Amino acid sequence: MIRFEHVSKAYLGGRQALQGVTFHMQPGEMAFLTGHSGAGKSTLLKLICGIERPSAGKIWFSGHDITRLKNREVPFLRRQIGMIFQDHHLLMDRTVYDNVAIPLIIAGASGDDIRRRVSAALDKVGLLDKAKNFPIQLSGGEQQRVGIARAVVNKPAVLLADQPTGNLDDALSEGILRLFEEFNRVGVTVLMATHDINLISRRSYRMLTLSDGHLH
Amino acid sequence: MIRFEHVSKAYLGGRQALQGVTFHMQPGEMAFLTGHSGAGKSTLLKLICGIERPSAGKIWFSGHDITRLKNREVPFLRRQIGMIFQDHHLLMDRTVYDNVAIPLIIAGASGDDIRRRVSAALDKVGLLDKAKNFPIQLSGGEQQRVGIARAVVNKPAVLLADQPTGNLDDALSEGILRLFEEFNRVGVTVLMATHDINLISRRSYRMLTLSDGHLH
Amino acid sequence: NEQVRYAFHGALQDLKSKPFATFLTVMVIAISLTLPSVCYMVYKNVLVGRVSAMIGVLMVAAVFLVIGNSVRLSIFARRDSINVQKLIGATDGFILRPFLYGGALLGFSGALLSLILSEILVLRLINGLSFDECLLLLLVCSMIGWVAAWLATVQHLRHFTPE
Amino acid sequence: NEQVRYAFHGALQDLKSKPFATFLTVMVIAISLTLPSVCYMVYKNVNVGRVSAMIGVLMVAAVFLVIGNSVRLSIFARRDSINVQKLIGATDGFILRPFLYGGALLGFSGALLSLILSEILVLRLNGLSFDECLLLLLVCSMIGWVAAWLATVQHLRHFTP
Ligand SMILES: Nc1ncnc2c1ncn2[C@@H]1O[C@H](COP(=O)(O)OP(=O)(O)OP(=O)(O)O)[C@@H](O)[C@H]1O
Ligand SMILES: Nc1ncnc2c1ncn2[C@@H]1O[C@H](COP(=O)(O)OP(=O)(O)OP(=O)(O)O)[C@@H](O)[C@H]1O
Repeated sequence: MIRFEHVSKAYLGGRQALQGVTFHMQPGEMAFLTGHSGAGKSTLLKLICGIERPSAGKIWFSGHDITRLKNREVPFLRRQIGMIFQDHHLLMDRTVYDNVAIPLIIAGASGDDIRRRVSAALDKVGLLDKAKNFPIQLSGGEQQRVGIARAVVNKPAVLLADQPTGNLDDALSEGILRLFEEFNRVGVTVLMATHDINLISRRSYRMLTLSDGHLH
Repeated sequence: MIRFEHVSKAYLGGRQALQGVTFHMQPGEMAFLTGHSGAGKSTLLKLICGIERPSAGKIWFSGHDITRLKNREVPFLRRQIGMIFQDHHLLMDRTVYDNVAIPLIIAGASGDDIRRRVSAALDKVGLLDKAKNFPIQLSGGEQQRVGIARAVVNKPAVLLADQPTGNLDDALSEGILRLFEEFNRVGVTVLMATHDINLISRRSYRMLTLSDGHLH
Repeated sequence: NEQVRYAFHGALQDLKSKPFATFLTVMVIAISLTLPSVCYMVYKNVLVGRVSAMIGVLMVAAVFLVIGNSVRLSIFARRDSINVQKLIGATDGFILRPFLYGGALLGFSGALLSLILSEILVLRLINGLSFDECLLLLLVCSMIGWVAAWLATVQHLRHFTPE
Repeated sequence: NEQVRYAFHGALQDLKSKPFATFLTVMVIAISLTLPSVCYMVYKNVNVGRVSAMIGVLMVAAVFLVIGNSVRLSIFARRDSINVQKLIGATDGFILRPFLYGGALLGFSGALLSLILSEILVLRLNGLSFDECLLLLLVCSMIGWVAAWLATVQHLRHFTP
């Protein structure tokens, strides 16, 4: 699914977030991405999504070279990916229901199907009672769970999590990790960027460590 | 300093975030605030700062009843407190230096004093080489540390930190805790809401647990 | 057809959310549109016209800029929602349709209020605009709003790109 | 005296950050003010009673509306920075000064540009004097000041407990 070949990324200003990152993740595989602050983890996750473009190397997604994707096929790439952001990127002017249902509206689903799937996704993260509220009327952990539910509603092929357990206690973090494992049991690829060792020490997964934009 | 007497908080719609919380903190004391997601921690911290108004009970800050403060006295209360937010509440259109220096400008300090104090504060959180950058050009942990530096630059009487360790790894979390202890060594009160059981396990401080708006 | 109704409700939900800002926006368009209409009708009912032919173009130029400015600043306050939808994987047209309709109804509402103002002025102190003239004014204002909304939304669109 | 410069610098930074948006904001106010200028010029040189009084108020009613609306939306775009500065402990007067100076400048540039446009029309085909120019500039600046004050005050009553 995911391949990096000598991937480098330099922003406008000379601050190199990455330097020669190369790895490979087979379909349905799960892994952890770790590092210090400023390491370059979110830059890697964004380079996967096509939000940013690498300064060098090649990125392959599902066997298709997305190094130089045109602006017209980017949404078709981003539709197969369920992305959880670090600032949660919500729509503050729409309800929780509309926020979670917008991927299905973009997809073109039916009303009954949308209702059923949004109810199920909200029930997974324990936010079924909070479907009519606006994101202002929620907590930080609740808003993060709204973003998670929005991510896991359209049955993606690849999951990209950008520290999805911050603002969540140990019980909720373990529950969210169990939800991601449940999704991975059916062939979904997961890449979870985080820096809490307590959660990742009790499960043996592939390890990706980032230090000043270098992969080990 | 901080005193709660039978405080209650109910939002618009009937959601009670707190119920009968009462405690007291002596000057220069350091403590932790914990709970599950949605417990009511940020509501408590906001009630201390005067951002929210209690639905019942009384709140005392430095011996002055602030449960019914007039709008003309709120800035004089909030100048004495260094608050760290969960969203980091930065000004995206100003540089890091201006963001850190704005409390001094509001206070009315001279140019050279501003230069010296802001440079020292940015060196405390390890962001001195990023004083000219904009918050868009910063990572999540760096933006959180910018908020921290803005908080600890004006030599406050009380520190209200709300999880200032999310987006920061274990080493940086330890450094931030040591910085807060360094500030508490001169008589600064610290009340820190956190989700990190490992961080609070290795040091013995007062423990305040919140469950569905109830204090233990 | 299914997505047209979703976009139409999206435009009204914004306009209803901030009624004062919308009403103040429309009230500017009605005032800027009611002057050319009185000047046209007083000339129609009644060599100096060639000396005002270069000034008649001045009043009509204001309405192009007022509506264009009005829609531009509305989309700017919502430039965050454009970024969020692009991240999810929405196409360019999907984002565009809510904004095109809101600009069109903004110009249409101003032109409709403009006609009401012109009639009141006539009743104070001659015949007013005909039905065809009213329809033409409404259509032209709607097209102006549509074009302005398209321009502003496309300008904000080529900002959240990987480049 | 120490905060006037800081308020003034912030006012220019907001306008200079988006030159394309600010200039178009300036350009509409210039067009609206040109109409009273030429109409007053013609009436001054030539010279019904109740056939221009209702017209005269119509153009002057526009400049209040065009200036007020332009300041209304510019402040709405930056209403987040009002909340952040209010949390730190800034007073109402501290926040109000940068917005007041932006309102007065916005009208001043628009009135100055309309003076140039009216001068071009006279050259293209006797006009306003220096006193009239100064009066128009002062009136537009006063309107911009009041518009900025109203918008920022209404935004301050929103971010309150
Ligand atoms: N918009 C930007 N422009 C330029 N440099 C940026 C930008 N955003 C981040 N950076 C820089 O790129 C590098 C990597 O940042 P990134 O956020 O990817 O790291 P990270 O390790 O995921 O951070 P964190 O652990 O704090 O979430 C850092 O030097 C960071 O300051
Ligand atoms: N603006 C708001 N309006 C109404 N209810 C709110 C608002 N913000 C939070 N709440 C509710 O108040 C309660 C306490 O939320 P609060 O964010 O204070 O808790 P918390 O324990 O600090 O959260 P977290 O652990 O997720 O950071 C919850 O029921 C929450 O949904």
